[PDB]
Amino acid sequence: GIIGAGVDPLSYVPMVGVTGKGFKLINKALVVGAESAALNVASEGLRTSVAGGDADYAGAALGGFVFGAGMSAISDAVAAGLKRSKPEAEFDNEFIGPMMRLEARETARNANSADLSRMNTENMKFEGEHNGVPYEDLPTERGAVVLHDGSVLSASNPINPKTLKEFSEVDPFGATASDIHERLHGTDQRTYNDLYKAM
Amino acid sequence: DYDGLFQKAADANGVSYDLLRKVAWTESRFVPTAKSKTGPLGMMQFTKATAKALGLRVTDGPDDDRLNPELAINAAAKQLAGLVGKFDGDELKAALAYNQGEGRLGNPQLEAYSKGDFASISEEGRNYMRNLLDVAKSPMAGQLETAELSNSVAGMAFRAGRLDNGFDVFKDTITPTRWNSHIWTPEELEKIRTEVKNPAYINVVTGGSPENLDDLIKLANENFENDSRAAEAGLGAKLSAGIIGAGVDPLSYVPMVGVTGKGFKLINKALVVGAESAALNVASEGLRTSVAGGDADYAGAALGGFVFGAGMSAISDAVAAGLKRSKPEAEFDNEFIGPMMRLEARETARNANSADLSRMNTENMKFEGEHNGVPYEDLPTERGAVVLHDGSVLSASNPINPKTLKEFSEVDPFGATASDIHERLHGTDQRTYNDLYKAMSDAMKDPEFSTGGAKMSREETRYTIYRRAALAIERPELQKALTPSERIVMDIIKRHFDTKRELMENPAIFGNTKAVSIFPESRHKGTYVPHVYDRHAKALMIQRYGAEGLQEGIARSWMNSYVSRPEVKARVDEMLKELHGVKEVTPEMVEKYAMDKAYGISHSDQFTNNSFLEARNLFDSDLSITMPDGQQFSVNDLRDFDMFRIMPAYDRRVNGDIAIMGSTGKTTKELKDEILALKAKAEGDGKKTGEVHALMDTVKILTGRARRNQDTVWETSLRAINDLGFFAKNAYMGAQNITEIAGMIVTGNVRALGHGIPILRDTLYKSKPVSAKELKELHASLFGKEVDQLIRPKRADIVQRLREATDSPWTKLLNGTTNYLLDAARQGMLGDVISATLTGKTTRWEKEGFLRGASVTPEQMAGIKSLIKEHMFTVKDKQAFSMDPRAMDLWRLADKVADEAMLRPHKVSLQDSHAFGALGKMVMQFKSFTIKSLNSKFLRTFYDGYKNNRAIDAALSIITSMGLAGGFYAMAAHVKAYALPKEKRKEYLERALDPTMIAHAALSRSSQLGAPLAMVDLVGGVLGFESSKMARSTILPKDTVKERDPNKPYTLMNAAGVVNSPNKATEQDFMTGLMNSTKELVPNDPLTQQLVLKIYEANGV
Amino acid sequence: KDEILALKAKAEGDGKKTGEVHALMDTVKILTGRARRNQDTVWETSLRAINDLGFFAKNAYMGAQNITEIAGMIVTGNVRALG
Repeated sequence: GIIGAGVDPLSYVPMVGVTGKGFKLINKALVVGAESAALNVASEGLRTSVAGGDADYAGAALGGFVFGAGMSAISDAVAAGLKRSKPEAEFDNEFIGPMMRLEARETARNANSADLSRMNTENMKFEGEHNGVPYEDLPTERGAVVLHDGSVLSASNPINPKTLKEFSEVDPFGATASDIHERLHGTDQRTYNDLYKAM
Repeated sequence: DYDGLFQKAADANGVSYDLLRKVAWTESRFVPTAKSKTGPLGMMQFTKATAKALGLRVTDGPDDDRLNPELAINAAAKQLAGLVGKFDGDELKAALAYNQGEGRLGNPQLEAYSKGDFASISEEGRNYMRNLLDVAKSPMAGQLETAELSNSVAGMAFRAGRLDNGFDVFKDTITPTRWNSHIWTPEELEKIRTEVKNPAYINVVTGGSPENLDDLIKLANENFENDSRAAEAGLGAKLSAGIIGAGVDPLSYVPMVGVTGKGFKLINKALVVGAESAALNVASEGLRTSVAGGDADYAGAALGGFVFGAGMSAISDAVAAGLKRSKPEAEFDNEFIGPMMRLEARETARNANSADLSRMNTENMKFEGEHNGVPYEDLPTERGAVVLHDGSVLSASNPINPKTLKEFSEVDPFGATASDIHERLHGTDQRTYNDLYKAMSDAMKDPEFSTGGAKMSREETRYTIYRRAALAIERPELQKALTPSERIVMDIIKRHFDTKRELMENPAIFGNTKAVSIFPESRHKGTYVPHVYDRHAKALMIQRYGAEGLQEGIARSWMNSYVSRPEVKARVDEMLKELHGVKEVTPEMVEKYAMDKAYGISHSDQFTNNSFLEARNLFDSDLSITMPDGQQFSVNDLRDFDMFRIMPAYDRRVNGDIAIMGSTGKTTKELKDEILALKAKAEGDGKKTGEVHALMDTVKILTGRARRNQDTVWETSLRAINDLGFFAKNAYMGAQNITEIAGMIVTGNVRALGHGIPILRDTLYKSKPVSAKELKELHASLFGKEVDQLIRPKRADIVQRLREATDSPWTKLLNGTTNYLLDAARQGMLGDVISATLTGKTTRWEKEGFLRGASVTPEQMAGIKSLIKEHMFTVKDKQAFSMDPRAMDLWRLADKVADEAMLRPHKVSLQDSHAFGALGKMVMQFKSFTIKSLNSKFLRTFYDGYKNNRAIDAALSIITSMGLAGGFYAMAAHVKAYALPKEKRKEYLERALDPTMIAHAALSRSSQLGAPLAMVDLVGGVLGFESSKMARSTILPKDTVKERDPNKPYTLMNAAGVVNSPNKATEQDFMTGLMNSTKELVPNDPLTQQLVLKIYEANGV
Repeated sequence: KDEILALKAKAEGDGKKTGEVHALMDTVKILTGRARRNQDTVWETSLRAINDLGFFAKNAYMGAQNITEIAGMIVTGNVRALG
């Protein structure tokens, strides 16, 4: 319960010691059907090939969750800081949406089911469509897109294809040669990743 | 159409299987295409849900009009699995949400349901929801609702139970837990290998206990500490003294998880008579063995033999009283008290160094005997048995007692010489096979393969160890990254092949000094691992771009290495200059050479007298070239591995060629010509020319054609133990106890699986006379097992990959029994497909919605290929029958049907018990017995407590192995009987269907997969060469055939050590051979024994 | 070079299917690695990457959404504050 609990944390200890470590957010509640096992031999957990892949992620999350809940609390605080002038304008404001739909996704990742962060469903999947994926705009918080699942992508994200279009929009026998290029660009990316880890 | 698709779509991403069938029936009434009043045109009837649903899951969709036969079923199955997930384990609400829409009008109803079945729900809603009052299992399902008109108790029960009609043996019995069913992440293996002392305890989960592996390590270490502190003392002490005599049952005992061995030596106090502490010689001692673990493998076996034997005794006393309620007495002997007591006394004599009180005595006489040397005598007592000259008595239904061995071989379905070379080689190669088997049994048990949830298992878990041990040998960089407890198998393989190489380059390390380098290409310096290309991998490559495709692929794949290395570029040109051409070698020369030497693998199936060393084409086959369709194509994919049909099928050819070389010279040309030119010269009328045919036989045996003989392991072990009793009086008792436990386990399995399983109880194991029309079914059942062994792809990573390339009844858990049942039901389905199509017709299969991997045209073909080759039906068995590009479609049809219908419903039922086939019902009832046992009180309470899906695997694997063993022998027995004179001479039929022979037939038969190495390769002493002495002696005066005869017959390892080794055996050699070859039928982990026990006793006797 | 050009300077100015030869000259440039300073963005690749990842791997699907969502939230917080 990082949000649902949920704290601020705006007045918290400097939090020096923590790194990771034992942070898996199985929010009690927000878990619905808890199929313990697996859907395939894929799934599993973060399907990664570096050691530390389950701790880099964890670190990011503690740092993402704390920061997101804090942005939510501080936007609630500045809301009241503006209520003293006028009682209400619209004030939405804020990231409660993205942070809650991220906490639910994390719980579904750690608890192996119950994707309760899925908007649903209809329609239709027009207009799209930057690359293959068709999206749909939800009349709600600015942006955003909804997928075919549809796992919703908050606006101001690097993925949501509406924003990607908007940015690419107005702003400042033996064979072959191409097979060689793809083999090489697929192995050299891997060795770049292995070099980045060691660096 | 049809439920085969549902079986495969509902085992993915969900789900209660019967839900999909019910939804399909209700929404479509089984019509492939569709149209509706409200708009939806499909089986699951979705038009609004076309784009979103197809996109949202594993497979995406294209248009409206193209609602696919599979892509739609899987998409709807995923939607329903989400609806089951998105709410709760309450499938009825999921069904209501699908039918009435999620979120439209419907959404109030879905919420309304959450308050009781109600009336907020409507005409189609509540009625359709009620239609699915079968499986399962919502509270509202009991809450929806709400003789015939009688009170009287009966009445109340009748009107309340309300039959459910659904059961998944996988949600109510074995539930896949988190830790089990987790393939291990490639990094987590590194943590398990370093921070776990023994990986066997990663399975046991009493908790708990996530997350995560950083907790499972802390648990599987603390449990291993808690084990070796106390489990050992308690179990050993309690059973060590007085296991029978004490004596317990143990029928009501703790699941017995912790115990392994350890401190179990059964010195029964009492039954020890004269206790001479020391020794009779420098032999005796204790088990005279040459493997470490030899004193613990035995111990394990014994705890597992003693517990199981005492348990069979107690359960036969219990079923005795269970039959006393009908009649007070018939004879009821019944039971194994005899064998188990005479085994306990032998164990006590072994551990206490004297007092063989398990010795019958004595007289007489030692007639009749006598299968091999040993004379026995029949005791009028319990059925059988023999008594020896000691006489240590051998219980009937043992693999040793020579009366039974005869009964089974009876009616049922200066420098010298060449022969000395053969015996030296067969005596050292058996030793290196044993040393390889030890390391393989030690490696196939590392965490990757076993601790975690099952992955490749188990015929593949040895194939993917031999693949690594071969690919590390041939290219040595890949080596460097191999697990240590596994590098010791690569070391032994490399040393064995290197010794054969070092001995073939100069096979003059023997009597003669001629005979030069049998080997194909000396100077090509590497451990040559035999390149033996496969039949089925070549079939898959000749199915697409058939002839010139592969003929160019295996050429350019070698041409890659020819330019990718600076030293093979030299060692190819050094060969090419010598054959044809002056120093400068044109790149056309190497191209023609590679093309013509790949053609040998392209067209003629030479690789699956002359030999197969010859395929040692000088190029290195590691790099893959790209085919015009995209798939990268190497040659190691054409190659083979698994050291099972490779190592012992290469060693015999090499040992034949080496021995014929050490005689005088080359095998083909020289030997053949000379032996024939004595035939065609002297002569048809010659009375002593059959004696020349005698020497031609020496040649065949030595060379290794061997006339498919090596009749049995056990007829060798009989004389082995008879002679072992002379010198080593302690290993004598050890080898009797191990074989006695071996025989007792199988004779228990025959009784239990005969009472419990229906097809076996009233017909197959039934005495006589004949099943009237089941002859037409027994013929097809046996022809199925013939055709499978004739066609199946003789590999391991080509069968499961081909099976899953299309994507107990579930191979994710208890994979051991599922493998046997798959490779069993497939022969039944295949023989049914052949017999039906044959002459006469029954096309259940031709019209199938299980039409995957078989289109209309391939299915129709599988029909004409079957019709052209057999008639009402052991017919062909032809070389062209196997080298048929369309024949692999038959194998694939059969296996896919056997894994779609016969072996992947989560419940046994009445599907085919008034239908095909003879073996189909046998395997269906075996799966039924598996589920029935897996629901017992003992076994269910053991799983819930400890999980450990590997222990019940190793329990239900032996049961099904010995069961199919008995079945395939009983089925052939009736056919042979019906071929015995039809004048009823079924007394003969009786002489061969009885638990004293079935227990033996279920030993020297019935693979028994997957085992590192083989049963035969580990024991065998090929003896004579009697007719060889006949020829030598009788042609002494005669001409020159003599001049040939003194050549062949008499009257770790470096190449120098093979010659020095003795040419017969060592007592430790046969001891380790017997102690190893029995681990595949008498296990080590002593808890799977007592699991098998409670499985048997729950079933009956 | 020679060969691609000698198709250009031989066939030819008026040739309607010679822009298709200019098409292959582009293949050459891309393969060789001049690449026309393109690789527009990391993210337009990761979009389809995650879209297809959602099909097979339903756990890494959620992982890759969470990491990118935190990435976007941090920067959209930085814009507001530093504005």
